[PDB]
Amino acid sequence: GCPQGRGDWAPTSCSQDSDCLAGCVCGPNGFCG
Repeated sequence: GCPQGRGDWAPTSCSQDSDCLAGCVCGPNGFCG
C-alpha cells in the first residue's frame, strides 16, 4: 500500500480521503492508510 504506514512513515491525521495520497483512505483510526 502507499507509504502512510511504514516504520519512519507515520500516518497523516485526516478527516476525509482527500487528505490522503492516491489510493489511500482515511481509516477509522483517523489517519491516512
